[PDB]
Amino acid sequence: SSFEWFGSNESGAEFGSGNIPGVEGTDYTFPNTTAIQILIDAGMNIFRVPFLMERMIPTEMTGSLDTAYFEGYSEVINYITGKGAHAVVDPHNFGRYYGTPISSTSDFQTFWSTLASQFKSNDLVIFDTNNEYHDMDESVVVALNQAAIDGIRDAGATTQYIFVEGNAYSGAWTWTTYNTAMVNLTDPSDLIVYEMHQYLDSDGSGTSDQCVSSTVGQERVVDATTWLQSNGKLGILGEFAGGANSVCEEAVEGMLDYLAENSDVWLGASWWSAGPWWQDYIYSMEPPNGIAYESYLSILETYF
Ligand SMILES: *[C@@H]1O[C@H](CO)[C@@H](O[C@@H]2O[C@H](CO)[C@@H](O)[C@H](O)[C@H]2NC(C)=O)[C@H](O)[C@H]1NC(C)=O
Ligand SMILES: OC[C@H]1O[C@@H](O[C@H]2[C@H](O)[C@@H](O)[C@H](O)O[C@@H]2CO)[C@H](O)[C@@H](O)[C@@H]1O
Ligand SMILES: OC[C@H]1O[C@@H](O[C@H]2[C@H](O)[C@@H](O)[C@H](O)O[C@@H]2CO)[C@H](O)[C@@H](O)[C@@H]1O
Repeated sequence: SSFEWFGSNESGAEFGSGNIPGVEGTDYTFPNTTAIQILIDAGMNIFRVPFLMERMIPTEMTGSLDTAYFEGYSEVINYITGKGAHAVVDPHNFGRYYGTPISSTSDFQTFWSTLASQFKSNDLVIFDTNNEYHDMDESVVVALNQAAIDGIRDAGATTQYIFVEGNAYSGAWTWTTYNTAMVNLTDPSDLIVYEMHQYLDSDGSGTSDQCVSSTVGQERVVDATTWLQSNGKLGILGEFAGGANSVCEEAVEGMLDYLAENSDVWLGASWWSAGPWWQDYIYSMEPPNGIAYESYLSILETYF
């Protein structure tokens, strides 16, 4: 009841990015609908599913779908929506295609029309333009988000929310520093949500189980919250995590507390990450015994 959406990322289909196309069961896998079902049972209602653009539409952004990869991916998506939860389709590509930064709004628009055409009637799907643009020109990033919106709506997918992401890994703490221009995005359906990510280790990389302090999360979302409220925009924390210790748990709690106090603009949050190949990853939300499952799931359920 704190937020409209609260759930988790479901990783695996984006693994082994060095091997394109790669081999299912070896370089990558698709998420496990049984574990997902466990998390739905815990009360989560949104699941973000990363995938690789190059595996979904090989060779050129304007090309055809890879039927095998698309069918494995859409099985998970349609499992999530068939249970009533929102499913975020996430090209997990950092603004790049075969390593080169994306610089064609028309090719990107075509990619998004091809992809969104396959989910056009599913009002539980959420489209994510791209995961964590970075080290690119801001005008190109804004232009690519606009082109993604254009392709999604032109394909007849007009009822779905679209999660836009900014430059600088779409970090919340740096949002007003690099991504103010993102205010100028439009959508014929008026369903734009600004997705930001926030980790609590010193550099915000989310690669350590140690946080800066028990208060760093809230501190790192203040300015983004003010920006959302000032410009009449909506936001979602598409990625966040903390280590299995008291300081990190208090910092996550304080951050989520601040967001819930500002739920007029903050539509929810999604933990990074669940999925079947994480093993003892420091942030694993995957049942039955991921580190974050055991240390954090009960904490997150308090916001459900
Ligand atoms: C997908 O997730 C399910 C649920 O966690 C896995 O099933 C468990 O598998 C273990 C194997 O030792 C069984 O002992 C448990 O009883 C199962 N739990 C439940 C609740 O079903 C399943 O193995 C996973 N599949 C893949 C491909 O990883
Ligand atoms: O952990 C092994 C696994 O890592 C995958 O990359 C991870 C990365 O380790 C993590 O720091 C980041 O948050 O997520 C990415 C995947 O989204 C890698 O793709 C796999 O090949 C590897 O097995
Ligand atoms: O936000 C997760 C993201 O972190 C990336 O590291 C960034 C960091 O986010 C940013 O605050 C800092 O200024 O730059 C570093 C890069 O050196 C990381 O590269 C990603 O894998 C990760 O998804």
